[PDB]
Amino acid sequence: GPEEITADIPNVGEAALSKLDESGIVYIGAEVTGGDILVGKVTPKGETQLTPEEKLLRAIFGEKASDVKDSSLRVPNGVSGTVIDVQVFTRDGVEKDKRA
Amino acid sequence: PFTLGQRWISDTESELGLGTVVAVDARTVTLLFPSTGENRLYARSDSPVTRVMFNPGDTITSHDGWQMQVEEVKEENGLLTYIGTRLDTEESGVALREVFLDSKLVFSKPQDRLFAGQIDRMDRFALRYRARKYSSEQFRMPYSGLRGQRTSLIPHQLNIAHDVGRRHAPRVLLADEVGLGKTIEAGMILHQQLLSGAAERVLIIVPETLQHQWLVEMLRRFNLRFALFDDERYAEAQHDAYNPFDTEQLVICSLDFARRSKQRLEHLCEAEWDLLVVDEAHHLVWSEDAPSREYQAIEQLAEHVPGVLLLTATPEQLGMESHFARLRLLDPNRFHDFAQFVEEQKNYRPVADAVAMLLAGNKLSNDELNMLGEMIGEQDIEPLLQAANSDSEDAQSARQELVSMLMDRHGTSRVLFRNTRNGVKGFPKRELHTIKLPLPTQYQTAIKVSGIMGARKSAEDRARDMLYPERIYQEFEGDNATWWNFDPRVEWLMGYLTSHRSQKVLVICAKAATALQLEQVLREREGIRAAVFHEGMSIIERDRAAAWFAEEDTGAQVLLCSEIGSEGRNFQFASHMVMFDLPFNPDLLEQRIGRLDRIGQAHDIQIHVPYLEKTAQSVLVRWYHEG
Amino acid sequence: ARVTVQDAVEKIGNRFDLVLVAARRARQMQVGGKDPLVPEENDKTTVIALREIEEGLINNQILDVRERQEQQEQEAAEL
Amino acid sequence: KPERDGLFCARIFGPVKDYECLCGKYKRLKHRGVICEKCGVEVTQTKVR
Amino acid sequence: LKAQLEQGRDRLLEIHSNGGEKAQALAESIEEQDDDTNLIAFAMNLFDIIGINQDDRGDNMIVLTPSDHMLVPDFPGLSEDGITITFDREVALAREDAQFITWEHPLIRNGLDLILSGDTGSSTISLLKNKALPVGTLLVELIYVVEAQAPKQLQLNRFLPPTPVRMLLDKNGNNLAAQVEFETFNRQLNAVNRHTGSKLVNAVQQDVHAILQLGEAQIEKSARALIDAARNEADEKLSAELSRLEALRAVNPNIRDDELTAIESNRQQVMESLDQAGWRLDALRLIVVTHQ
Amino acid sequence: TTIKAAKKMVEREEAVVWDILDEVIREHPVLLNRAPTLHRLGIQAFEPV
Ligand SMILES: [Zn+2]
Repeated sequence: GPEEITADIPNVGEAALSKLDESGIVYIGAEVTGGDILVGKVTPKGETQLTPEEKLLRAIFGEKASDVKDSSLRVPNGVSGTVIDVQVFTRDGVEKDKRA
Repeated sequence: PFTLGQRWISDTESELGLGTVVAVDARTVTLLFPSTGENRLYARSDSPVTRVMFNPGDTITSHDGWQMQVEEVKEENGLLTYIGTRLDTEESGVALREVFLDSKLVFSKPQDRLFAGQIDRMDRFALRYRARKYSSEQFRMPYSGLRGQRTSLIPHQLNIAHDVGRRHAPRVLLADEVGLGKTIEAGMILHQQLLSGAAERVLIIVPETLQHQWLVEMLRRFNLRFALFDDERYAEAQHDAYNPFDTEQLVICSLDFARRSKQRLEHLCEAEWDLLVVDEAHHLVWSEDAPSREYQAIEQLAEHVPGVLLLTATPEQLGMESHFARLRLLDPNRFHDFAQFVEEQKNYRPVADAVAMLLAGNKLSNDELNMLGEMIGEQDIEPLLQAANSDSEDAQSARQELVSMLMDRHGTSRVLFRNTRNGVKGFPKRELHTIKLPLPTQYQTAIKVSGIMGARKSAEDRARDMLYPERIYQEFEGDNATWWNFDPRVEWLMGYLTSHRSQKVLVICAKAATALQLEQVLREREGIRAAVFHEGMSIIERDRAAAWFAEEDTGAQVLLCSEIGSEGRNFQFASHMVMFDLPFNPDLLEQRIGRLDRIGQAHDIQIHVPYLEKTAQSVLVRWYHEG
Repeated sequence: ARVTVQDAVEKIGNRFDLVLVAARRARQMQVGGKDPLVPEENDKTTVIALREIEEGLINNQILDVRERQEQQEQEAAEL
Repeated sequence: KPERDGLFCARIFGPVKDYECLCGKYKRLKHRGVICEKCGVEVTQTKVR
Repeated sequence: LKAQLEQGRDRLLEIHSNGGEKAQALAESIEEQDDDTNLIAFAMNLFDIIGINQDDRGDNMIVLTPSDHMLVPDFPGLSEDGITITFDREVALAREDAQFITWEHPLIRNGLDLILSGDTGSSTISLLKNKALPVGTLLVELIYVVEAQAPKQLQLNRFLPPTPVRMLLDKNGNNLAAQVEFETFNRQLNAVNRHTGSKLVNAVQQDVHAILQLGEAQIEKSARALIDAARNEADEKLSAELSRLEALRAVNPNIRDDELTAIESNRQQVMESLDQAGWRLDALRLIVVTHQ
Repeated sequence: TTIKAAKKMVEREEAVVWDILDEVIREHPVLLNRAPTLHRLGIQAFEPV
């Protein structure tokens, strides 16, 4: 299926997600150092089928349908600086996210 | 060395038995296990199998059930064939090709494993020895079963767990006050029973709005897994067996569900449970002349299962008499009317007066002493009484054993349990501060217009509007109007926060949008890492935020609660509490303060509450703190 | 021998056999658990071996004799 | 997935992950060497490719 | 209203439900108990043998995940996403996201069952380094298990759980188990390669069947003492409970006959069943002394 | 106590790391090289500071 760009990345501590807005792209002016997150991306993978008990559980705890890898963009180590400009290109037929 | 027809054993899969070499190749060998009849194919290299042979003089069993006494064994073409004397008829010289042995071989004693050529690594022997040693040791502790539950060490809970968990078919009345942990006690009792093996099947009855809570609590505290029975699941399990209610071990169901069909109530009644757990028993109303519809079904259930636990409280501050209404379910013989019970309570009351006077350290009237002398049926009272009454050297132990004797004669000591805030120590102290701030003009400009619209509306609703001004300023000026740019409260909060960078602060506000906007202001104006916590979230995101707030020195500093549903984790290190704005009725205010007022605080809570002058807050702070 | 390793060369004879002998001695100190002879002075095992060779205490035959003695005596004291 | 009887077949050369067959029936130590029958790949390390 | 309420107290109930000084002593006892380090050094080794990767995070949090070399296909509690566990009580109270591992958690119990019930580690052959000792001597380790059989609702666990006896034989059946500790003895042993050990045992094949029945002479008497001692404790404590319960029964209408009848029946049944204890041999290790 | 503690203590660069590092490199020569290495004097063994 299709990739997604989002802020809800599985298996990340809340610390690294202060510096992303709703759409999952860094602020303008935030200064980064090697190792942080720039864009939050998740890649769907295989959907194995299940039993009713975990359906009840995963509907109470309520988090997911398609347990999914993450492959976000990150600053290669040894680099630092101050983001100054973000650009977003979209096809003609994809719903435009808020920030574009 | 593999050759057709031999007998081999799988090294790891010993649960199959003997196997026979059916066919061979250069790299693959095929075995058949006749005992199950299963085909397996093993690669020649790495030899994951072992050869089996019986030494002369031992005994072998053929597939027809008659043993043998092996005397010699021959080898030809690589194939080994036994000769022996029978043992049923003792004929000699009978030979067996090994393909006529049993189908089930056993190696129940390890020396056969060693002699057949089975060698494991050294470490596994060490693990086996240490494992059995520790098991043997740890079974026996006197207080086993009370170390795996995720709760701090609170004595007035461990005492009840110890008392009721070491009974046989107990039946009690857990009627602890709110904020004391009745449900924690019920969980403790279930855990203690289930670990010793004393019971296996448990019913739990809770109304629809609460069911999910119980699930999560159990799964996250006492390591118990449940199944939920609704109309659906019971419907498709009606096919699955005669009684669907027999498939599982622990069952969650609501009383209203059982009342849907009487056949269903019989199905519940006929499944032979051990423990029954009943919730909000105070709701179950009974009259001697008016036995209610809900009462009868539970009365029917309580007759086929031994152990019952009742969860209840005594609301509207009415005396203990109302408990009688349900106590008949426990022991229907000893209870036979309410008038005698109330009479005995009236009789107890002067004795309670006397014991209160004695423990206060003040002298007892000699006329009252011949009521304690009546209440206990003995005649060695006076030597104890004179010593305990005049403050002798050992008057303390005298008084203690005397009141113990009276305890042994209490009407409901062993069948009913109560905890009150008054008599148990540990609670911290609540210290108050107050700050008043001047009112900016824009609020007056908005209120002068807003005072008109809410005409045909409740003074309750009119106050509920004006109480917190921001949500009306938004309505006149459009939503997301920049209200956070001239308030005194936001400025005060930032000033307080930025000079105390080593304090964890819990800020509670009115509703969700206000919480989010405060978080944004703080983050983009002063860089204070704050974590939001509101009632629209999932159950995982709440855990993520609460985990962040708990990091000691690198994580968040402010937790913004929005009218918390008091799901109530243990926040043991938070001590300051900032009340952004005030609500109407005091019960949920006690809820708010009790989000941090729990047993186990290192320091005493300190509450701050800044308010704008000449508005609802001005009236309410006065009314609460002084009235 | 912190700077120059000139003396030990004359004291044994090759730039090469010196390497093997010194490596073996420093091994004995590294793991075998023996104790040094010349005072430490806060120095690594390698330079300690070089100083011992320079002063004239750890030759090759001396190593052989010493290990033979320790082996025989511990074996005899085993019983 | 590797095509059968092709230049990467798992039947001929070896497994693709340690101690697992292709179809996914047997797993990880109990079936050591057990040539699974329905997909036909030996259960050993992948440092055999 | 506050005065009227505070006059309406029944303080006997409160002084009863608090427990007293004994409850405080009990809580403190568990508090000292919760600082055990045996459990950590045991659980870590067990998880390293069954084959569960333990990645350490740092703030007293360790993550478990099943590995490629696991001893069993599928396990009760784990999943390929891994879980987080902590042995401390306070950390586990603040983080309701993480497990809490004590002697009563399902991981410990299930791992214990998997190791014990099966046949892993039962047959081991080894080698010993002692040149101070004559060549060809024999030392054999015996792992005797004392057992009783009864349904669980009799809770035999608290009197005679499966109890081990470690026995160390020579060629003439003299004990050495009572003298040398397990760890110091075993730290000096070592292993042998598979194939040479495969035959080395055969050369002494009869000797093992010579050894066992020597120790069978004494193990039975050992067994007797345990059951004898066990019965005494079964006799003692329960009777005191008996002694106590009817002592209350004749005084208050809150004691039912069913409880006392059940405890008497259970006492008789447990005495009869524990009078039927047995013993088996579970594991054995061969020790062959060489001069290498 | 463990390896991960050492990883984090080294990365955060606490002064005890500088003391230990000054301890380790003492008496431990390194090899310096410059390419092209035409003749045997092309790589030599120095002692750090
Ligand atoms: Zn397969």
